[PDB]
Amino acid sequence: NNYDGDTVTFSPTGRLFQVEYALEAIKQGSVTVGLRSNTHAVLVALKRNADELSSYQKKIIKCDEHMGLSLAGLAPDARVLSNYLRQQCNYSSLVFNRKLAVERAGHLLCDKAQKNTQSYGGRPYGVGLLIIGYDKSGAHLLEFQPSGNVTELYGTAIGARSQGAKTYLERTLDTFIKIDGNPDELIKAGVEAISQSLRDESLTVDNLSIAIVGKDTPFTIYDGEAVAKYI
Amino acid sequence: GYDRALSIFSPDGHIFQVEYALEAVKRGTCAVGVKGKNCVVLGCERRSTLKLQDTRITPSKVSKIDSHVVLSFSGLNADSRILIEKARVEAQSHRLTLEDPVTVEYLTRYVAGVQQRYTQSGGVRPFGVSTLIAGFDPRDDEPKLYQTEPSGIYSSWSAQTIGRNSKTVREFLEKNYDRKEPPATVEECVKLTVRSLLEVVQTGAKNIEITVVKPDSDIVALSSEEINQYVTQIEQEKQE
Amino acid sequence: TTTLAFRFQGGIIVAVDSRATAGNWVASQTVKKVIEINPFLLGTMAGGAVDCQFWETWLGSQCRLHELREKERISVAAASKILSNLVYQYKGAGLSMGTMICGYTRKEGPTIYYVDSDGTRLKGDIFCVGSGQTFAYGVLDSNYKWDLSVEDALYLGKRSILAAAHRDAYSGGSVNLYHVTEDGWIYHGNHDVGELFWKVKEEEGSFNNVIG
Amino acid sequence: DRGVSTFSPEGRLFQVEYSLEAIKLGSTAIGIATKEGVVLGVEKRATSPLLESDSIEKIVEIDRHIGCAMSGLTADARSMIEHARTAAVTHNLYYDEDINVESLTQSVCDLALRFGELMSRPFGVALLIAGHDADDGYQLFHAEPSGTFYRYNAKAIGSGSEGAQAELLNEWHSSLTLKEAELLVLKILKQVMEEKLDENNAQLSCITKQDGFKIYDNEKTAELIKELKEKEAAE
Amino acid sequence: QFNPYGDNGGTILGIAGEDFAVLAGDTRNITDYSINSRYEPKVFDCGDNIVMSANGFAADGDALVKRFKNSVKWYHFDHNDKKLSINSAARNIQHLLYGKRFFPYYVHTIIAGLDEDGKGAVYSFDPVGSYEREQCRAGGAAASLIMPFLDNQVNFKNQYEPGTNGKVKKPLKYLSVEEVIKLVRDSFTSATERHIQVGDGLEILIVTKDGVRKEFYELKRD
Amino acid sequence: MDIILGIRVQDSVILASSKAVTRGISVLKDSDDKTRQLSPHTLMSFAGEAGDTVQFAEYIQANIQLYSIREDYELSPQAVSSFVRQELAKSIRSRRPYQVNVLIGGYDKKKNKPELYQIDYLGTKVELPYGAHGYSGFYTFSLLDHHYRPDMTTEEGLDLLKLCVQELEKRMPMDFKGVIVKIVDKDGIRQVDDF
Amino acid sequence: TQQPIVTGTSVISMKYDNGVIIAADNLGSYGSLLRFNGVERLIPVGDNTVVGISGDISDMQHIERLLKDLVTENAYDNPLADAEEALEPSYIFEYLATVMYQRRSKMNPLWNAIIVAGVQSNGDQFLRYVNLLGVTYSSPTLATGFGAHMANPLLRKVVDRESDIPKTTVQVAEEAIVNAMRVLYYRDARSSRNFSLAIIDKNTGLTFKKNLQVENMKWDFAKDIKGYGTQKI
Amino acid sequence: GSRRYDSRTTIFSPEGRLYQVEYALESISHAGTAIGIMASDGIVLAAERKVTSTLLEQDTSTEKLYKLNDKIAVAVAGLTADAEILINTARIHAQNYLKTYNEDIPVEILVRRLSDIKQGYTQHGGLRPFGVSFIYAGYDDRYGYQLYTSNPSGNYTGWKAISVGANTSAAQTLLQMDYKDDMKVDDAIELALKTLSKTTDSSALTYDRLEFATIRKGANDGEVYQKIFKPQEIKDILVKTGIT
Ligand SMILES: *[B]([O])([O])[C]([C][C]([C])[C])[N]C(=O)[C]([C]C1=[C][C]=[C][C]=[C]1)[N]C(=O)C1=[C]N=[C][C]=N1
Ligand SMILES: [Mg+2]
Ligand SMILES: [Mg+2]
Ligand SMILES: [Mg+2]
Repeated sequence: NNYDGDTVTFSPTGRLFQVEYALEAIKQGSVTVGLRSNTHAVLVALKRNADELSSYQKKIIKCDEHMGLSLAGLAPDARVLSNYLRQQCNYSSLVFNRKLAVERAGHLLCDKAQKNTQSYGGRPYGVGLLIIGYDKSGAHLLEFQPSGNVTELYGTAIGARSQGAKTYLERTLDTFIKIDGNPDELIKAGVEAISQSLRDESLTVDNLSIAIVGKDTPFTIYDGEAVAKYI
Repeated sequence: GYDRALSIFSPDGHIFQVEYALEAVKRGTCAVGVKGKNCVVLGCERRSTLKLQDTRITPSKVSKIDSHVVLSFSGLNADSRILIEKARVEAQSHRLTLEDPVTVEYLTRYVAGVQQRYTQSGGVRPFGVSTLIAGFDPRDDEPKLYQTEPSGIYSSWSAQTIGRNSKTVREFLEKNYDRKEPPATVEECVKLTVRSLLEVVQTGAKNIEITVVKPDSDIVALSSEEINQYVTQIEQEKQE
Repeated sequence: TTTLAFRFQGGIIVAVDSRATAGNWVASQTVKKVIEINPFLLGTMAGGAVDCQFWETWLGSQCRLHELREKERISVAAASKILSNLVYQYKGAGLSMGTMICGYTRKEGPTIYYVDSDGTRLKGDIFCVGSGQTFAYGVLDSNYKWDLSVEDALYLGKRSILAAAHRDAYSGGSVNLYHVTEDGWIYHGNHDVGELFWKVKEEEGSFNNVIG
Repeated sequence: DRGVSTFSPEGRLFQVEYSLEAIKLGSTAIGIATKEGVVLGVEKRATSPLLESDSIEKIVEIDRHIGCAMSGLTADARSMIEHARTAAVTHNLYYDEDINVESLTQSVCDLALRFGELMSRPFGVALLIAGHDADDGYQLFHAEPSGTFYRYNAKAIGSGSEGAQAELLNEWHSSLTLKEAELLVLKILKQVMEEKLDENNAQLSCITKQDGFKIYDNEKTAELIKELKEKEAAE
Repeated sequence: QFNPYGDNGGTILGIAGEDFAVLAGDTRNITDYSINSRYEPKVFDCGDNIVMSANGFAADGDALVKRFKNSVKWYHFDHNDKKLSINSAARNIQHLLYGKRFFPYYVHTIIAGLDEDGKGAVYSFDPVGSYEREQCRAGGAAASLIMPFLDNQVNFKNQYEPGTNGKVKKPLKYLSVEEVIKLVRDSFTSATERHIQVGDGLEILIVTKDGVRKEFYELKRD
Repeated sequence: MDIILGIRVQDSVILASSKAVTRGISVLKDSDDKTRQLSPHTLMSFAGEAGDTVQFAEYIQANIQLYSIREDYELSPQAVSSFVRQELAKSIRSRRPYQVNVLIGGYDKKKNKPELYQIDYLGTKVELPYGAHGYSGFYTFSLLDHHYRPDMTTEEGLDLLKLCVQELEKRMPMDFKGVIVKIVDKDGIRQVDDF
Repeated sequence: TQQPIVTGTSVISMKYDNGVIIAADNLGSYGSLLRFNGVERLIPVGDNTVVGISGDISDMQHIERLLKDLVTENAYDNPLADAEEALEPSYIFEYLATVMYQRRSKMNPLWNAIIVAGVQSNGDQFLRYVNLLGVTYSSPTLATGFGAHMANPLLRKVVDRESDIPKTTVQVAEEAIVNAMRVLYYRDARSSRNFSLAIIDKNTGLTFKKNLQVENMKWDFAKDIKGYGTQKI
Repeated sequence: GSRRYDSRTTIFSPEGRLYQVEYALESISHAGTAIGIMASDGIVLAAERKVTSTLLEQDTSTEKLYKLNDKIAVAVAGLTADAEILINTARIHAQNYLKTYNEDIPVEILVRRLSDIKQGYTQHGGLRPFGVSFIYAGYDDRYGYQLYTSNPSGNYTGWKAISVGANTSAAQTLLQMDYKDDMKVDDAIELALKTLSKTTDSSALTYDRLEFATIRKGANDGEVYQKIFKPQEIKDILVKTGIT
């Protein structure tokens, strides 16, 4: 109200409204789902088009051979943050000959987003990210919020109508975690999860975007007729 | 440093500081530009509220940017000096590096770029100035006349006016200027420029300045008596 | 290195050798010492290989940006001065360049500028640059006229490089010929000195000193 | 007052949303992508008959394989074009090749959100970036001041955009020829323009693999306008 | 006074075939009159069907290769996983080298692969970034021993056809991958005999449309 | 470059400057004009290190031309010479100094007097009746000491200048390929095409 | 640019079937003066890596602090700091190798020759060298300074190539290392009798041996040597 | 943050006026009147000190008339402290020009420089403008005797006779009435004092409420002399002209 003019101002109940408004931009964004087993981690993203002549906005970005994310909200902010991750993954490789841990990648994103919430002049990031990866401690899935809060999960979903996919994963928890050494079945579960967040529209060939990383699987993105198999 | 964003968008998609800079131009004394077949003429209004002035030393309204290009303006006088100085420096810089004087279009593009930069730079307000830039490209006999404005847009004009009551003199020029046959001589071009100012000026005494620019760096400013002869001839034909 | 360029009736002739050395070691016999800056501008290369290469292809980027911005072909004067002003900033740092910027425009006609890593920029009708420049000058100055045919001018340039290729130990390999008109440059082939020498000797009756 | 980079309660940047309103006031620009090339057309919209219309430059060359049309506060576009041209040339210098149209567009869009309290406000101009490369062929992009860019088969921006976009919705198909696209841009421009369309107040351009980016002469466009009138009177 | 440069010896060799390319290099690493390693790989697969080697001062060599590999990675990120062509890689390397014009990478760089028409390609660089596409190039310590042999046996220089006596040249017939590898092995065997910094092992990387293959051969260890 | 001379007579200043441009081994050009017009009644000749000479001259030229446009007025030769001296005096303590020596010949329209200034790369200014830079003065000053009279005509000045150039052509080792002569007077600057 | 003041001499090392051995004497020389007799030049990092450093001792102590700080930093926000995400020999080396090359590139080198010996997560032997110039190389045997000239020849007789590594036991390898240290004591004028030895085995872990001495030395034959040629008494 | 408290000194009004410049001009309109009159053989500068006291040390006091160099002087109207900042800058500029070209600075060039500085404070920096208006009285060998004025906007103009500060409307009318082109310094002295005497808000015009100066070629042969009048000399000229 009077305490939402900038990020440097707490409200009387201890709230940061600019951060909460940035959080709101994620809810307006298109749905994306993340889930993992012990061997593989999968991202599924519903891409959004402007109209029928337009292309479908890309939702998934590769950060390294073993790590990448899907976005929901302001896409340019995701580009800034994914670029930062690319650099941090790259610094770890060049200097330490070491693949960056997915947990440490989350810690770095948290700290970058935080600085924008405490300083005058700047603004919070207006995007939510789902980071998947496979490192020395197996498969991982993270959820990044622009408040700074990063959370390691078995599965999750962010964006519009994401509550439907999140409930499905909460039921299927015991099933999909056990899908080891079977990428296609893990993607199926992800495609079935994101389907719980659909209304009116359905998953078409240029609508769906899938990514996967695992034990002997580099981070690869599937678009177009490559995902027709899963429709 | 002072970084405050002064020029910003409003809900209806307007940058008020740029638009308020145009209002400063509207206040400024009238300036007119007319190009003939082999010449360009720049007319300028001098408000007669200020007498006891020393016309020898008072800053003239038309300024030479180089030996072949001139710049007149309407709006804030102090602001115009900054644009003129930058333009003169860029004119010499262009000769130094390209080994050729600026084209009138290039010089206009530069001045317009400066004006634009001041509409999305922090800590600065836009220039309260619109300019008329006229001249002849090196080794070219085609007349050139361009206009700029605070927003940074620019364009070429067969004839144009800016400043106070510019709506009236633009009305005059739109009906009196023929594109198929422009003022063939210097006389015809100056006469049309004086006529257009006489719609607005008041008295045709020391209130009208005329500057004629011809090809190959031939620039001259008309005196009071020379202009007064045009004023005399125009009204004597009008009494009919 | 031997490079030359000269103005004449039919435009400009540019001729260069092909050798590159590191001390007495012949590093390459197939070096392209002429840069195709655009369809109308040529640059010659002498001195430091990389300095010439890097900054002359850079020059082409600056010329392209000029004609994008000004909607007009860049002049030979302006193009040469961009390069000379650039190297002048680096003066003292140790750049090593001897270049001719050759082109034709409407306003200038055929024009040649000698540009130099010491900052020297000279307009002229004839220039020879490199370790074998003196040898090329001998043939050029005694046979040059304004009224030469494109065919005869091309041969004189070819012959002047050959003269230097023979005597100068740091010149040789082959001869690259270019002919610059008002519709652009026209390449006139790579001519191996190992075959050209014996051909010229026989046909011209020259080099009677050498036994063949 | 309030921050320049402030979020609204709906989760939108105020300044970005206000700059979009400025673009709606701008003159119409239309782009149509085909397998034979991409066509770019604009409304010149001279404020007075004394203004020499050929000096209105709302279609611009970025490189030989990339063109660009603009709509909105066109003065803001000059630094965007300069950056685009420099990016295109610089990439050729570093990699000895043409730059991808998408990569060029992405480079331009990186400037968009570099505003705060960097420049003091977003750009008040939208761009249609049309081009060709070997990998993705003929492409048309819509670059906004939000930093977002969408690829399009056809797109209209400016004052007559939603009316023109609805028309492009019906008319576009994947087998359009270049000649058909040229007439289609002229047809839709004539529909949404206030003044009557002719060769002086409207401009065409195209980008083909063979000839590259070309702005059309007023004589060439005049014939296409005459060809349009006859084919509309034909039924 | 501190000398930031050193000489790690070694020798490399690139040969471009009709539809293939090879980049070979010995595996010996030295300082002065001591052997550091008998097997220290010098030729690297940099991705996109490009092989590279920066021979001379190994620290600058490793730094350059590391930075080019990095450049390939970021080329994929910035340009939608587009394949970096060999000519584009070469120009990119020129800028990497010239970036340190006034404190040079003290190395002799060679890359090999296939051009966009599928033909064999070898590019050669000096320490400060001047480059040129070539059919044949040896680099490093024993380059002076090997290049003349390659002028003769790859480009058939100074060779003519019997009976004509200097009139007709030997025709420039193309060489197979088996024929090139023979010339590479004989080049390094000969270089090992007369150059003290060459020996221990020979590692050859062969580039075709099918990918990058490796071959290793023993060299004399004295 | 090599030889630059200057002589101030009754009603004009005459500057003579060699045409040769020699780069080490070869004479690359024999028609080089080692001078720049700073203003309609002020001419500057120059000689020094390659590149620096022209870069400096054109930089000075640009600055004076800028002044001329701003004030719609021509600076006096004295004023221009003082500006030039300051630039060189600033330059000598720079990271990389301009290695340029100059002669500034001008006609002061206010005082109706020709003026010749000699300035070296250190910023050492002197007003003279006749001047030179480099080894030229060693041969020419003796002749000028003898023959110069201050009421000389322009034609007498040119004859005395020919006697200087002849002595240089006789006794100097370097072939400077003759000189380009320019006269600065009340009517402006003109070049003597036959010398 | 500097000059080394207090210096440490040879560091010698080799691979064997199940791991690596590394050794270095306990001397800190001050030119020809054998100034400091209790200097440890083998510095362990975790239970899987030992960094052996020669050259300038002030720069060694600086490097020692960087490695100490590296362990601290790795533990931060790392629940697997003593397990899957523990520091590897390859991580520690590449870090040092980066620093060494950066410092030489600023013309202000750490005046050292470093050998990182250890065993990786998968049981692989790690042994690699780096020095003040940023030059890096790996080999079945590695040695710095005088060790390069005298130790390597002896150690290469045990492991001449890669295929000799599985055939070499820890007893044979240690014996060779200890013999090499004796030879260096005979012949290096800036060496000491006292040294430290470290064994990093993939089964038995890190064994760090301090206060070792060169023993079984041959000197008796000196009594028979008289004069420099012709002298008999 | 800090934005909350920013006055924004360099913005346009909806009408296209610079708020702070307009308000600075309002400030100057309450300052003591200063008058400049240019004649064929010299320039006069007259100025009224603001409601003084009997205990003010007048002979060592200077609030209106300042010397920039030997050829140029200024009359001040507005904040004296602001004026002294600009005066010291102007004095330095004149010396910089002298050192560079070895010639005294032309009047207009000095005036343009100060006016450009004032302009800067209206367009960038977020600082308040200088609440000062100058009358420049100077001489050079190009244009001879010159009168200029500059104001907080940074706009300057040339004059034959001009007033700044209080009652300029009334003062300018009186000058416009009695001024003639062939006028001389002694006549201009009389006109300046008569104008102040009529426009003054005080009951009577006296020597202790005035600062006075003349720039004359009335110096021995072709050269210019500045004369800052002393209290006794102002008292004499007041009697001579017949005001007291
Ligand atoms: B030419 O001889 O000047 C030649 C021209 C260059 C463009 C290839 N330069 C060189 O051969 C130079 C050495 C040199 C010899 C004689 C005069 C000046 C310079 N060689 C190199 O620059 C070079 C580059 N890469 C490898 C080996 N040598
Ligand atoms: Mg030779
Ligand atoms: Mg040996
Ligand atoms: Mg001197």
